[PDB]
Amino acid sequence: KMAMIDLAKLFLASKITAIEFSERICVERRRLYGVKDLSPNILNCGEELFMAAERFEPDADRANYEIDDNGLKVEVRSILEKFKLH
Amino acid sequence: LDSGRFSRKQLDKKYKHAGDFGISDTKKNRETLTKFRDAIEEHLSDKDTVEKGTYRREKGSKVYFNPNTMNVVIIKSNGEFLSGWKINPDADNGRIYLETGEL
Repeated sequence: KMAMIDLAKLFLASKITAIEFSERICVERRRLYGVKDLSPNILNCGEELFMAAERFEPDADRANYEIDDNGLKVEVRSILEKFKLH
Repeated sequence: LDSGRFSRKQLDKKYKHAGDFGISDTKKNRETLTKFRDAIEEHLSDKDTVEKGTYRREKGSKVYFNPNTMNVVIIKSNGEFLSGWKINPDADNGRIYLETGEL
């Protein structure tokens, strides 16, 4: 399914927070992991969203490669577009 | 929890990955973070787990991969546990890590 793409849109719509998005995205990736009949584009899109969330850190003292709420939003939107799922 | 290459804080913010290490407990408390901390050490300890690649982002981080579980645990240059999760070989990111070690 597109639980991860959906989560991303929910996040971009600000219906859920970056923290919420970053956690649920792990639950959804685990769920869809290994599942067959998956679309490559959708699969990889979900993978990049997962790695983008890994970079998210709400604390002001986050590392230089880490990102905040905004930043994750920009990254996520960019990822959906990259795979044409926006 | 926060003893050794681990800290309670880091473990807490990364518990979202515990499910990849055989810990399905949906609750996040001192006892679950503990199972997480343990599942990580057991990972690093496994004889089948070996160093493979790095998480470019984190300067000199080293990643330990286990071909059986397909999991990876990232350790910072200073031996501090950074993060970890399961590699998906069917996803470009997974295969790229496998072919090049770049996480």
